[PDB]
Amino acid sequence: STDNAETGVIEANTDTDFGELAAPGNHTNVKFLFDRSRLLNVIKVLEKDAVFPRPFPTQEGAQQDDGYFCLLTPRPTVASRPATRFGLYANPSGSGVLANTSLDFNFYSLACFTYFRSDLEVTVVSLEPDLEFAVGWFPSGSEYQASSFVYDQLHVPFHFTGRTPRAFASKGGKVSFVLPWNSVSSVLPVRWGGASKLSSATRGLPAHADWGTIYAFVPRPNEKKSTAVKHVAVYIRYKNARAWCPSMLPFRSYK
Amino acid sequence: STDNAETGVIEANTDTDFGELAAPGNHTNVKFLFDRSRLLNVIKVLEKDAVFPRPFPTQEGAQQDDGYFCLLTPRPTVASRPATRFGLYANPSGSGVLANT
Amino acid sequence: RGNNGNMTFNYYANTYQNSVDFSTSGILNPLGYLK
Amino acid sequence: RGNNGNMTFNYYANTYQNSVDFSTSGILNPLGYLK
Amino acid sequence: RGNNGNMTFNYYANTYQNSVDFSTSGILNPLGYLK
Amino acid sequence: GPIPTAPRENSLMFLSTLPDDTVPAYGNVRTPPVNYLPGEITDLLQLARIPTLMAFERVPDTYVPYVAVPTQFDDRPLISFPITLSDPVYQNTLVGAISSNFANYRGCIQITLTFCGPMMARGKFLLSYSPPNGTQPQTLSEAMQCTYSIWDIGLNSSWTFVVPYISPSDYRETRAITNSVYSADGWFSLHKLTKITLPPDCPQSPCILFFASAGEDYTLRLPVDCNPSYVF
Amino acid sequence: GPIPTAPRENSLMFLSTLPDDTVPAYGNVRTPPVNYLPGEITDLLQLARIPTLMAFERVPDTYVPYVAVPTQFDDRPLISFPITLSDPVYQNTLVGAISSNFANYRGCIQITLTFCGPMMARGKFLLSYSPPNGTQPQTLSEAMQCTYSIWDIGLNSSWTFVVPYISPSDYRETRAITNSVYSADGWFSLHKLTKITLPPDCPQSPCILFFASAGEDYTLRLPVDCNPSYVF
Amino acid sequence: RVTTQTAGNTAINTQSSLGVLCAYVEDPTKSDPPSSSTDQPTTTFTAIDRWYTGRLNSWTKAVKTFSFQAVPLPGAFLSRQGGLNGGAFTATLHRHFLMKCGWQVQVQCNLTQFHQGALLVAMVPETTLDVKPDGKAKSLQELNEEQWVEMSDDYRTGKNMPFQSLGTYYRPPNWTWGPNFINPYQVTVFPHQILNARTSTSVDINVPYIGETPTQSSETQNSWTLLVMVLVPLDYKEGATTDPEITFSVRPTSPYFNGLRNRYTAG
Repeated sequence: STDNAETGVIEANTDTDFGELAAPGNHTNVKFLFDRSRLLNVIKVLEKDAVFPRPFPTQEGAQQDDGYFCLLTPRPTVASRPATRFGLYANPSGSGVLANTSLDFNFYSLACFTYFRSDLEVTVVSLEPDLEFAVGWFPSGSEYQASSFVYDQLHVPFHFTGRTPRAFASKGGKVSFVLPWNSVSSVLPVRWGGASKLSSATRGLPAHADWGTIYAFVPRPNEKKSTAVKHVAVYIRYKNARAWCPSMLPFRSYK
Repeated sequence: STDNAETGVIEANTDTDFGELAAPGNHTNVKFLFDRSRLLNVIKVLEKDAVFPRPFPTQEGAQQDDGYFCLLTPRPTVASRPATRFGLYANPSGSGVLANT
Repeated sequence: RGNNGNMTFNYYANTYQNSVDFSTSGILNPLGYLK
Repeated sequence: RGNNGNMTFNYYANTYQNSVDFSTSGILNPLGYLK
Repeated sequence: RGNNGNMTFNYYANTYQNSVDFSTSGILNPLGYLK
Repeated sequence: GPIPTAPRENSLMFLSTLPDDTVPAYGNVRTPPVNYLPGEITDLLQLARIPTLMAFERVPDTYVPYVAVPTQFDDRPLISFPITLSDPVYQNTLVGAISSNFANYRGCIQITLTFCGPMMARGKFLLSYSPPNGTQPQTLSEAMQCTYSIWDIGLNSSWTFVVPYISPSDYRETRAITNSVYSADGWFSLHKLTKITLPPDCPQSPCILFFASAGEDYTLRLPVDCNPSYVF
Repeated sequence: GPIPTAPRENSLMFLSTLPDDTVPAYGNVRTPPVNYLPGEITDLLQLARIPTLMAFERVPDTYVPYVAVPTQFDDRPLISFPITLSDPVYQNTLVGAISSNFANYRGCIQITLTFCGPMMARGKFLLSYSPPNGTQPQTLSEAMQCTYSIWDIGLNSSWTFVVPYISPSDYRETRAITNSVYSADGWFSLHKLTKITLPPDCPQSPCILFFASAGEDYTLRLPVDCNPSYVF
Repeated sequence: RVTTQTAGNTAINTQSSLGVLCAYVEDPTKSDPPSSSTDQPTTTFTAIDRWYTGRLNSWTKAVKTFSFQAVPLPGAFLSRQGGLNGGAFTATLHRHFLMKCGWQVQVQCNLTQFHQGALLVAMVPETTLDVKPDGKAKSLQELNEEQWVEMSDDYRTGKNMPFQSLGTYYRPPNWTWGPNFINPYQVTVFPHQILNARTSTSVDINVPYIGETPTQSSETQNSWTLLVMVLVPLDYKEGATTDPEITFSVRPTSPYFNGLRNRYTAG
């Protein structure tokens, strides 16, 4: 029919040309679609007080504990820090240390807007049989407390106690709870183009776009360290999500 | 602005000098802040009837069972008894008995 | 609203269940208007 | 109806418990009529 | 009041839940008055 | 006294899509208002209703989004493609991208065209839509019998062709594997009825742009998992 | 009969901040009344609103809480410090100590000054507040353009300077690590506009005392863990 | 099809026009002062309530499909790109810390009926194309040699945006994706208009203010970016006409300013 699509705003079934007005029969709603769990990352389990990674760039011969901790955000991250370029180690054995990375494939498969906001609901699942553990979390912009104290000649890491929530699960159990949107920024920028500092900043790297941080540890004294490593899984959900402006979608190769 | 802080009781935003009266947005309340768990102490577990520690000063060669029991108070304590000066054994191996605190 | 089935009883208070913004005191609109 | 005993309380909503068809807007009949 | 979420049902009696003192029969005040 | 109870057979289970809430851990937190941000989204159909561009293989990357009219033809449509949403031509359009993440769809697809060439040219085109058959129709004589329409170059250079929805079932699958009647729904083709008259001093070979979107009665039903292939 | 039930996925869990009560063990106990004790506290902001003193490095412990005016100057403020609550100068003030245990703050800081010297002296001072910039302003000419005020020695020896709150976000972080725009908020400085006239027989070099506190619209949001460093 | 819009002491004329696209909401002009600060703000006045004009590179047959050029806003004012000179607006910008404003632009071309081709212009929000992959803004001298940006798989995948080097401690990963890809086939989602060679000459858009905070820093914000891309390569009969030119005009709307200070300086 007559129209002018160069103007952009085109008009708007078969009743117009030849109709059929098939009756309705809301599964695409933003609030409904995003309410379901999905894996985020897999992390080790602590057995003593750890040293948080230093900010980049990290020089050779720097002592720290890497592989633990994990942010709560869909945007790409590296070494438990915000990042922009997603990457992976597809190459064979090399040298140095390998940096853990994460990303929300399912979220970005339909991330067709710019700004987002919702509540987060976290849960944790163990992997090794009959494993006992616990979880700890702190808000954005805070810091992880190091060092340990002595009780009856046993070194208890400080992270056993704090004003932030703690969770103890029975042998072979699971954890779950819901946290509030606590970042300073009003909404989460899916893609950004600003700078966080007046000088020496990196374009397009947001500062406090997340929900917090999480870690896992065993309720034992530091005098009972073991050798075999342990692992833990993490899942997240979104509650009352909202979107605020259109955007693009990931490109699909034509190979 | 004009004031006299030597008197102690000073008066009381930007509306007074240049304002801004940002609207409210009670996380500091006494009742709310102090309601959350925190570790207090770590103690051994008995396996028989024990002898309670004797009051200070305890002379050398006194038979008792130490390291168990624990008070319920935020104030510093030593050997499961009220105390004033908080202390810790940062020194290496020594002698005698080490007092839980 | 949302993928929530329960419609009989909410135990915890709304303020402790969901965040709330502090006051400062079918039919689908189109995202483009052409005057 | 059916092999269902509970008759006091249904927790989840009907829409989330059973499927529903969308609108398009003793005595036993015999399966054969002979005019 | 306090970090308490439940607002529907208290099982145990108040006297057995919290201590009570026996009878002997926003807006914030300032802790200093200067006559 | 204690209330008798009987735990069921599925206790201590974890479901990734259970419609229920969880206990709060750090509640009683306020947030800044967001009434200043305009353009809030409510349903992804709003974005699905927006036109976008298609792709084509081009002669022997080469995936230009337009088709160029040749000079001499041979009893064959200029371009034709199936109506299966898993087809390559629908890959990058918003409708195809969104639908690929759902199982069932329902409604009428919408196709829009636009001409790009010298103003003082003339011509006539024919658009066709053939439901499923044993063999894809090729000749203009065959094409004419099926549903069709005639497009005439004039003041307005754009035209919209609405594909009717006919199928033996209320819903239809979104991706085709066996090409059963439940997924495939025929073909679409473009035929040059006349010969385009290029005015003097206008060099040659105009081009046509394809615009596709969703109709006003589109719908999707069942969510599914995604393909993370785009990360590699 | 028994009531059917289904325990959830997070049974037998222990939360250190769960908003719920526990079963009593030794209830039904009375306590003496406390109506005789005056001065009950309700919110820590009441204590946060009280002035206190600051610290300064002094020339090469040396952390006197006052600044002494020199005789000859050189185009530079007498003292300047950032507006980051993690700065050393804010360590022992009540506002800094309390805020260090919370994540986000909001409101207007308050600064108060007082003069200590001979009665019959005279002078004039200038106070400045510079929002974030590429370089900290130094000269009086620069300082004058920004927000400022002039203090004159007279009958009243005390003055209060209110720091306005301007930021791109509703809330701000309390401790700075990267010095991002979300934590740092510029600098404060003091400049001697004139030369202080010491009356005869009054020896020299008066002193100034710094008083800091919280404004009337201060606020803190998120509790956090503490630092036990003070025990060592 | 003939209308003129007057603002301040300057005006613009349109021999052909379809209308004005109003973007997300009706009446983008309406706005309110921010809420993340108390100091009284500065508002609009006649000195800044007017248009501004600039120039772009020429269009040549050699250009292929999907090539593009970008002009960040308001960073164009600061960089003086394309000869644009904000004057009073730039002077006021350099003397403030917080800003909030809308935008309203129009682009014109001199295509004649004896040419074939198409152009697409859209206001892509929250993008970074000006910066080189190294992590430094593209200089005015560098922007001249290359007149149009060449589309490539790297840009399509967003694999070459600025990043942070990890350091010798780690091993270098293989970068393959980023959240700022460019998808040419879907650019029409943002407000846009097709600048065909046979239908019109001037296009225009109206956009409101957006951002993840009620106000953004005035020295780094890059909310809106103007993008021009070529769909149908230019072609014409030899000897008729050569390489048309391009121009554009800008005008802010209902701005606000906060945080006065001296002139911005770096180091």
